[PDB]
Amino acid sequence: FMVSLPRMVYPQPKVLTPCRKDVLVVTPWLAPIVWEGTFNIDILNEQFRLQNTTIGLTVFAIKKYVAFLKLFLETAEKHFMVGHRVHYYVFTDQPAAVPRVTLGTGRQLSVLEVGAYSMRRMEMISDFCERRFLSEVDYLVCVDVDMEFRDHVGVEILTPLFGTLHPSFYGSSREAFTYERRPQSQAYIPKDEGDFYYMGAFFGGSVQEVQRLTRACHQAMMVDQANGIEAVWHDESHLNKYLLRHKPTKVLSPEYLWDQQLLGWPAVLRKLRFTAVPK
Amino acid sequence: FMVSLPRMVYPQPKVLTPCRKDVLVVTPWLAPIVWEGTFNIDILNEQFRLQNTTIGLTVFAIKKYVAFLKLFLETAEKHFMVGHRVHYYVFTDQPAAVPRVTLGTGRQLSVLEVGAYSMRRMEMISDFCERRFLSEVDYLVCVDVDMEFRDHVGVEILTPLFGTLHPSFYGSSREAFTYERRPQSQAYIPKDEGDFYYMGAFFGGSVQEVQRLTRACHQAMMVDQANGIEAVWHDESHLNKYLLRHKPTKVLSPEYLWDQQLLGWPAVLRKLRFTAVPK
Ligand SMILES: O=c1ccn([C@@H]2O[C@H](COP(=O)(O)OP(=O)(O)O[C@H]3O[C@H](CO)[C@@H](O)[C@H](O)[C@H]3O)[C@@H](O)[C@H]2O)c(=O)[nH]1
Ligand SMILES: O=c1ccn([C@@H]2O[C@H](COP(=O)(O)OP(=O)(O)O[C@H]3O[C@H](CO)[C@@H](O)[C@H](O)[C@H]3O)[C@@H](O)[C@H]2O)c(=O)[nH]1
Ligand SMILES: [Mn+2]
Ligand SMILES: [Mn+2]
Repeated sequence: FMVSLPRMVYPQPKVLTPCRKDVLVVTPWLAPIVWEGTFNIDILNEQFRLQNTTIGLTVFAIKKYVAFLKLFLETAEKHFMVGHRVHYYVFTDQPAAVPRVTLGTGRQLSVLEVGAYSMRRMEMISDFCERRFLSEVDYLVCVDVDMEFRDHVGVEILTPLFGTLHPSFYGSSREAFTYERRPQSQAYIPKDEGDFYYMGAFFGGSVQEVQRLTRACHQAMMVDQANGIEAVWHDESHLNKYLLRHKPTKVLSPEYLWDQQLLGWPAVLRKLRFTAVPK
Repeated sequence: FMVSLPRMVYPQPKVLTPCRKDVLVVTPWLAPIVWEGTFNIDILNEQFRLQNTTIGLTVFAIKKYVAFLKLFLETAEKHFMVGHRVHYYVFTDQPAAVPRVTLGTGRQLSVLEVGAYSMRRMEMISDFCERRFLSEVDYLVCVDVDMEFRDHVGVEILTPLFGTLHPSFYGSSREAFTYERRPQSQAYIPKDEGDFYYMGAFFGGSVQEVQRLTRACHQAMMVDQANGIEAVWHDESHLNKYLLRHKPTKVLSPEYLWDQQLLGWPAVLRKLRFTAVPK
């Protein structure tokens, strides 16, 4: 049950004025594509706070990648779901190397140890952590660690299932997408199929939908392994196959996954929110 | 659980090409605004058929308005949810005056008799028919009868909660909206609030959300009656108050509720789907 919003004063949306004329802001299956200027964060914050929403964030820091945690977490504290309940789940082979990061109120961090080792992340999120997540959070956000938050990443992303447009391919035609092209792989997508090329570095949704996605990808990856084939971009290839056949209910623009060193700051990006760190 | 979509061949959505540049296609709370050119109906039909979706349509034909049923129903057969399961619920004081309309396969019609008499419709939909609808349909669409379908009205509208932009006010600023302006009414909206002016003639959603809306509006109307006040536009005033405080998850453009005699055929309308009949 959703309680009433309070009175709010904000600019009237005008039907004969688009928010953005330079970009596609809705997919052909009526999922919003999230760009700056398409959302009033005050309305969304109200909606999600009234439901006491808890967001889980998963991040893996195995071997040398523990070095990325300090900046990742400190910048998440500045920019990720501020004002909402957040539970970080840090998966690592070196619990002692997790930096002690000071958290805002209503935010917690759990260190989950994994064995020293694509397959792990999908497997961990689905198989081992299924019951944990269902009991503890409403939404799960699953990201790469070699990243930093530079600007707002908030409840505008939340939805049953989302993927993020890969920053190198948002202007590409589908035949150029680096999907798995061998019919022998479960991740196979022919050249006349595909909506978008989604990056494996940032996906999420409700706990139920994320567990469905990660279970399906893990099962498909096991089939490929049994058949002696490894998809060209590993987990990302399977994620793309899944999101082709199970359309996401929001799509995040490349504001949410950018590499400024590689790609600069094009006119179409009003904000660079979550960005690659040198590695 | 949602099964996989089959392989489909359709045009690739292009991120740097908007579907429509002349209109707002998403609200500030990230609800799609449904216009022609924003949706691929083949994808949506697949999604909804894979769930074996059943759509209920409610229509009231009391006193002289039974005359509108023949055209309403015959044109619904041509244009409304064709290929999907449909259950019409015709509420009338004259069951014998309901025309015998030939239905396509997978479509049924129930005649519900009501006593000879705003309050009735919200009351009937919520109070009397609650259990019926929950058992029989997935979505409810609630419309006026003095109307005809001229073009496709399909599963693109389906969502937990929708309203429809009133055709006379989609270009108006909020201070001009004919909301109830007396603070003594439950339907009161001050001049600095409001997103859109929604028409009472076409709303819907999941059965649960429609029952919530109609219950809330009926309760608010009873409060007003007890206080000796009748909102300026009756049920429509209350519907507007509800949708201000409970944001719809889709908004239908005025393609879905048009009066051509009054308003012609402006450039912004590529299709006139559901239109007023002279009365
Ligand atoms: O030794 C390692 C290697 C990887 N990781 C984790 O795995 C993530 C992915 O590896 P990374 O080296 O960041 O791969 P990238 O080349 O930056 O990213 C590509 O490969 C990833 C893994 O397949 C996908 O998530 C991305 O979408 C795709 O762009 C890292 O961020 C870490 O969270 C570790 O923890 N330790
Ligand atoms: O004697 C009547 C009068 C009304 N109705 C039903 O009620 C509906 C609404 O009445 P109508 O005469 O169509 O009102 P309109 O002036 O066309 O519509 C305005 O009033 C309606 C009722 O308040 C709202 O649904 C609309 O949004 C608003 O534009 C009709 O279509 C019928 O379904 C009857 O069945 N018999
Ligand atoms: Mn990375
Ligand atoms: Mn009418």
